Amino acid sequence: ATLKDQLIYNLLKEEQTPQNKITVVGVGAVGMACAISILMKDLADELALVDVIEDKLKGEMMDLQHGSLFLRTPKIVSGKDYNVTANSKLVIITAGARQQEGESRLNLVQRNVNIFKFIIPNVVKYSPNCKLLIVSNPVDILTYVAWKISGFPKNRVIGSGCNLDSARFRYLMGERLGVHPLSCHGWVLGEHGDSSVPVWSGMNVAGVSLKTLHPDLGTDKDKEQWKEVHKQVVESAYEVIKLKGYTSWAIGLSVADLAESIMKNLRRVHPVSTMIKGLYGIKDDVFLSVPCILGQNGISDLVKVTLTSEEEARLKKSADTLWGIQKELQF
Amino acid sequence: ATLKDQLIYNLLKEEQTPQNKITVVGVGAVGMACAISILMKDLADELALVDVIEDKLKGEMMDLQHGSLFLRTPKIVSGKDYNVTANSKLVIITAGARQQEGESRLNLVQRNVNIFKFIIPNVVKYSPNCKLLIVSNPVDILTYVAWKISGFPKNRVIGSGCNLDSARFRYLMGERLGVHPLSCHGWVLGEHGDSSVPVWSGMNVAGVSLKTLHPDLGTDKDKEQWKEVHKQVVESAYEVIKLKGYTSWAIGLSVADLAESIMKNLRRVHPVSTMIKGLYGIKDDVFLSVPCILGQNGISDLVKVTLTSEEEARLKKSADTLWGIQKELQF
Amino acid sequence: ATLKDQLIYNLLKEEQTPQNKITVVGVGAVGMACAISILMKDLADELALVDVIEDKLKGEMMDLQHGSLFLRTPKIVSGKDYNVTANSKLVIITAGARQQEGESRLNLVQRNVNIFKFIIPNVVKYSPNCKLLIVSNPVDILTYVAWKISGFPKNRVIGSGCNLDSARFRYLMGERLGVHPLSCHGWVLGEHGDSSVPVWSGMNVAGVSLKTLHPDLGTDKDKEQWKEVHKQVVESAYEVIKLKGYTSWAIGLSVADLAESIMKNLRRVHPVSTMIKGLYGIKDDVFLSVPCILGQNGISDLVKVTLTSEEEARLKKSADTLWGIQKELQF
Amino acid sequence: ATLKDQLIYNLLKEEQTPQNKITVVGVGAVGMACAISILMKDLADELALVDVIEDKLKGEMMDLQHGSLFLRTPKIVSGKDYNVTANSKLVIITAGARQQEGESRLNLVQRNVNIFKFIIPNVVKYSPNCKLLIVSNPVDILTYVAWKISGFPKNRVIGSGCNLDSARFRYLMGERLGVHPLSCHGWVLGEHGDSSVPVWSGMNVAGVSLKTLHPDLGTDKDKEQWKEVHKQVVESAYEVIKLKGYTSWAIGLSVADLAESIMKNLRRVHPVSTMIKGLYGIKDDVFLSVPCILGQNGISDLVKVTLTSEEEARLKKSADTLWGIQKELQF
Ligand SMILES: NC(=O)C1=CN([C@@H]2O[C@H](COP(=O)(O)OP(=O)(O)OC[C@H]3O[C@@H](n4cnc5c(N)ncnc54)[C@H](O)[C@@H]3O)[C@@H](O)[C@H]2O)C=CC1
Ligand SMILES: NC(=O)C1=CN([C@@H]2O[C@H](COP(=O)(O)OP(=O)(O)OC[C@H]3O[C@@H](n4cnc5c(N)ncnc54)[C@H](O)[C@@H]3O)[C@@H](O)[C@H]2O)C=CC1
Ligand SMILES: NC(=O)C1=CN([C@@H]2O[C@H](COP(=O)(O)OP(=O)(O)OC[C@H]3O[C@@H](n4cnc5c(N)ncnc54)[C@H](O)[C@@H]3O)[C@@H](O)[C@H]2O)C=CC1
Ligand SMILES: NC(=O)C1=CN([C@@H]2O[C@H](COP(=O)(O)OP(=O)(O)OC[C@H]3O[C@@H](n4cnc5c(N)ncnc54)[C@H](O)[C@@H]3O)[C@@H](O)[C@H]2O)C=CC1
Ligand SMILES: O=C1C[C@H](c2ccccc2)CC(=O)[C@@H]1Sc1ccccc1[N+](=O)[O-]
Ligand SMILES: O=C1C[C@H](c2ccccc2)CC(=O)[C@@H]1Sc1ccccc1[N+](=O)[O-]
Ligand SMILES: O=C1C[C@H](c2ccccc2)CC(=O)[C@H]1Sc1ccccc1[N+](=O)[O-]
Repeated sequence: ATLKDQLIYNLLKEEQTPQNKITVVGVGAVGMACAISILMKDLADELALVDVIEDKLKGEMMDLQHGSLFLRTPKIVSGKDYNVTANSKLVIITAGARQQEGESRLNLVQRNVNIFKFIIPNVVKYSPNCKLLIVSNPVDILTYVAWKISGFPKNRVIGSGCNLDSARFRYLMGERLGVHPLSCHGWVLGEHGDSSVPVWSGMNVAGVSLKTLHPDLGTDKDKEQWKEVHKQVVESAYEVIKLKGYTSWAIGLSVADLAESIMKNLRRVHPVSTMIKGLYGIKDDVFLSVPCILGQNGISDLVKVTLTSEEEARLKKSADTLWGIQKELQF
Repeated sequence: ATLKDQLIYNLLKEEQTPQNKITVVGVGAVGMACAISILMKDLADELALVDVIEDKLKGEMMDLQHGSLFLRTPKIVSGKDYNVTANSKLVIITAGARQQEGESRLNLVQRNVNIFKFIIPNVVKYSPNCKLLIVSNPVDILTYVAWKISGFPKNRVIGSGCNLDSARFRYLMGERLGVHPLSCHGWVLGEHGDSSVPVWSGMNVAGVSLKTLHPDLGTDKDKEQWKEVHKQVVESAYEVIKLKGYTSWAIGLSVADLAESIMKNLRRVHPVSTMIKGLYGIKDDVFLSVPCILGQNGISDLVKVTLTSEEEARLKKSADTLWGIQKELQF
Repeated sequence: ATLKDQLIYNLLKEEQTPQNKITVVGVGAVGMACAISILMKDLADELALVDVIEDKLKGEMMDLQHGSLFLRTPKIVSGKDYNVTANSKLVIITAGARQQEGESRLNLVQRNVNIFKFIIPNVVKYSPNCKLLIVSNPVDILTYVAWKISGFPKNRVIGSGCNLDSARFRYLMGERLGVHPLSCHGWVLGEHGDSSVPVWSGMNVAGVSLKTLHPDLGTDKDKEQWKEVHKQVVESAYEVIKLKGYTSWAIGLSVADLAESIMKNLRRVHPVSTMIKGLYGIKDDVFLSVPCILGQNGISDLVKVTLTSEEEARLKKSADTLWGIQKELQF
Repeated sequence: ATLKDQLIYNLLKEEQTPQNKITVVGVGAVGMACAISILMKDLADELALVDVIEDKLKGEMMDLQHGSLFLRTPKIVSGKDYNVTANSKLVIITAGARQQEGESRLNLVQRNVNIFKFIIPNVVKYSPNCKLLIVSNPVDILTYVAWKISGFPKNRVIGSGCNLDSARFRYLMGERLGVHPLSCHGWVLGEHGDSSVPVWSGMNVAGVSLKTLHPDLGTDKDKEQWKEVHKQVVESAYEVIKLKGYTSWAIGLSVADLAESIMKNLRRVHPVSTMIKGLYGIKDDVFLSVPCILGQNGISDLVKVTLTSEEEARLKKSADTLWGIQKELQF
């Protein structure tokens, strides 16, 4: 007798299990930039949002839902409880705590571990077979933490790692050459952020190695100072923090790009953080960025990049420092 | 020579104008949501941002730029100076002061009018032939204002109006019926916000009028209280503001939708605010939302919705109220 | 070591059951138009092609594969053997002969029924839980045939039906009003092709019913002869056959649109052909087009369009003719 | 007052010109593949079709028009007369004779040059400012011809060239390495034909040079015979032609990729047919493919690829062969 029943005849009310569901944990600026970019790329048939701040969480959910007319993602849900995350193919973690003035790395990392001790087991409960994509900083250590806590095989725990660093690098490279960043190739690997390593040998347009054309490239004897492109990648990040307080759009776009490869099983190669034990003479359980093949199983393969001695030593130093912190952590 | 000259043999120097340039004025949450949505829909070959807060502006510009690898908009610029906006096809105004503790509505309006007194002349100067899309509140008044100051013909001055209202209506309608909002048709017209008017006669799925099936629809005696759907539209806005402090994603997406029709000359029909003088017995210079055809020269046509007497009287009261404020405004 | 093994370290080998797979059966002009449209809308992670002409099938597969760089569908396969179709979510049948000179109605149908007796079991064997979307003509009858042979519930057997008829109608309607077809709403229902029914009561822009503004809409004495729009839909089809020999692009696009709603569980409403027994005084097992909600489980719901006496009689007359052929078929 | 006048109020008439008009000359298999690819990528606000066969032309136009509901290109036009092509930003030429099974593209010169003597002046007459994108075979030679006839500066005369050959190369390379072609980098330059040159020295994944890992790469001594990958690229057209009579989908996608860079001023790098005078000691006005930066002024820059001695010798052989043909041509 109702209006819905006058208007619509139902053939059946079966099942309803999402096929391409994504969860974002943490609805700060980063989380929401991930959400919007993922929504506008039509990657998911369901999106779930989780946070501990319940008002903010509900408000962000509602705001996205109100744009449903202009999207092709028919179900957006949110909640403090992880039942809303059930059956996710991909779970993206941006949650964590902010470092404070004077706080040690060890103490900041330990705080995030304690946070992950609540997040990860509940993610796993409701999506045992998902891929985990860790964005929270320090991303290389927290990828390790998520791997450790989740018990997932290595291929399904991915750190955003040097994906943002490389995108920034390619942007700057584009600007200098007057070429779209898509056609400017170059890889920043190792530890995300301050200690990242630009691999000068790979820097190229149309297969033409910039290093080969200009052997001083990357060295201090370069009159054109191409090393500065990498230094401006790092300066860029501090500047964006200083100017707007946080970074959101670029990270969100980059994470959506990782999600596309994973959700559509593309097997594209991205610079992301993976268990690096057994490479570059690293013998500890540490995660660092190398180019990885990303698809439906997460990281199925990785590329073995030939590094100069200086590049190797820089990754190996990063690995030593990360393990130094990691081995003092309490799970 | 330089590495660049070793790599690249140039045929042509003399650069052209961007051909599909958009400017967003005001990089608050609304402006930046508009921006990301426009970038991800590939509507512009250049995007300009303007604000008066210089640090924020630069920071937002850089953050977007850093995502360039994942976009197809080759030039993103910003500045306080409107020379960065030159030759825009479309300028979206989201700049606004927010109402302060104890401030009256009239005084709030007047402060936004003062902001437009500076913005509009600057926009006109550098893009004399653009379309103006006004989002800033109160949107119906501020669209009138923008029209009056710019001296543009009414086809090139468009207020976001009831676009968001209608999008929200259709999301709720879709949730009630279990149908994607794209296939749920309903129009909210008139004054944006609290005083907006749901046109129950046009509410339909698949051309099957809900009012024809359920004559009580939209009345107090409606046994199923479908009038609450519009109540919830208005409640939603207050709740989102209560929960997260502002709205961004939905308005950003709805503005990109308008921008698409305009930039791609689609001639789709949208509920936006336009000069209504001479319709529904309204005789004052006021802007209210009706379904308009949007394209290359802005609003080329409007659809003449058959309204009930009650419906007309509601638009007329909105018009009287808006005109009443407008004649006390200092230009 | 192979170059591959020197370049790439493998973490695990594969290989998940297909997750978002579509099959197209019949790689003639319609089949291949569907394929390219599906490929360009990023709806599948694997596309399989089947035909009985083996070289042609291989050539079409390779031509698509050669475009792989510009696509986001990582696996394209084909073969005469239906093992290439395993674990498809959606199987689109565009296989068949065409209406011959001299040959009646019942004989052409029977030649396609014979084709279907081989195709359908093979499809069902390798994708027992797929949705079937039938395009082959006469489409309403062959959808029935697919349903009977497959043994699938009715929600999982969909005929393209009046999806194309309705697109053409809205294209013509938009040409008349100077408005994009997306904003020009109108439903062509019933039997696909010559005997389809334009539902004048639903024809509207922005929920303004044209029948209400112009009560002569669709009648003989209409001074503007709007019945010609529908007559032109039918004439258009005959004209394209006369001019070009076949139709491909419009049907290709229409099908991709249906696939989009199904693959993404959108629950949009489309005019497609479904088992209509129990409606409009119809008491035989026939498929006719009504507006259906399309999603991951095919047709979950249909909209109950109010039809005038004449409209209703035209549907019943189609149903009789359709059943009169169907009772005579040999399975 | 007609129904239209009752429904729609006009603010202003006067027709505007399109902003992003594209023309396709020849509505054969290639032309129409180009069309559908361009339409589905939203590159144009007007598409114009031209051919000498008037019935096929109109039929193909109509078929495209009938899919308008599913597109975002509001106007599609066709005609024998080049007045339909006026104001084109980009004009794509796909008209003329194609290869029979086993036939060389170089056997098409007399036929297709004589066709170009009528087509090109007509195109230039109505769109004197357009970019020309030549697809008709033999493409490198006809790009030279189009340049000589048109009197355009060479930046605005672009041959589709080896974009497709490189796309096929990267697909094949992708299959061998288990990586998406987008992440497999490798260039095939020179003639779009038998004399094309694979640039082994530039092939890489994630900037890791395959030649450094595998010094015999591409040589006769190669144990994995990677030269066979190039051989397959050379033979591709013949193989597909033998199987399905012609090739269409891959070139359609290739052409749309090129059109995107041009129309959206991306400045991406693509191997396209252009004048290579001044590189590798070539003095002749020969057109063949090298990587070019493509944008709104067409080819703005050439990338100077560093070729090995053997690579460069092969490219010069290609240039000699093509120039022997080009230089005998009479205008
Ligand atoms: N990998 C990379 O390249 C980049 C990483 N980041 C990192 O991303 C993280 C997030 O960035 P922002 O959004 O700007 O910080 P934020 O502090 O604004 O957002 C964090 C959110 O996580 C939530 N949260 C905290 N504990 C939670 C819990 N136990 N369960 C669920 N949610 C919880 C907070 O309530 C908050 O909403 C930071 O760690 C940041 O450093 C940022 C940029 C780039
Ligand atoms: N039409 C609609 O449906 C909706 C309209 N709105 C309106 O959008 C406007 C903006 O929203 P928010 O981003 O949340 O406000 P906001 O206060 O966070 O941001 C406004 C920005 O405008 C800038 N601005 C102020 N004066 C300026 C000037 N003279 N030149 C350039 N920039 C200037 C501010 O500096 C600030 O960055 C408000 O008026 C709001 O009411 C919001 C939601 C929906
Ligand atoms: N529902 C609609 O609105 C429309 C339906 N159609 C129909 O689509 C069908 C096909 O159209 P065209 O591509 O133009 O026909 P076509 O004759 O060019 O191609 C048909 C293909 O089916 C193949 N085929 C035949 N037997 C087969 C089998 N046992 N297994 C697999 N494949 C087999 C043929 O080899 C051929 O490649 C026709 O029935 C046509 O009437 C066409 C336009 C619109
Ligand atoms: N550059 C590349 O990678 C590729 C180039 N091709 C070439 O594309 C060309 C066309 O191939 P198809 O479309 O398969 O051939 P098609 O035979 O299917 O169609 C060619 C069209 O050209 C038209 N035409 C002939 N003379 C004309 C004139 N004077 N003005 C306007 N139109 C005219 C014909 O009427 C016909 O419709 C051939 O030269 C072919 O070799 C084909 C594949 C790839
Ligand atoms: O932008 C960011 C904001 C924030 C930050 C931390 C430390 C210093 C500065 C900024 C968190 C991040 O990890 C990035 S990303 C980053 C951070 C430092 C250096 C380089 C990068 N990067 O991605 O290129
Ligand atoms: O959501 C909004 C945030 C903000 C607001 C103002 C007043 C009250 C509540 C909220 C500004 C706006 O104009 C909208 S949009 C809006 C606002 C009020 C009522 C209805 C709508 N709407 O679009 O449906
Ligand atoms: O375009 C078509 C080509 C072909 C055809 C059959 C019968 C007569 C004419 C043409 C097959 C089809 O099913 C249509 S679709 C069609 C066919 C006839 C009338 C109306 C339509 N239609 O979809 O609007």
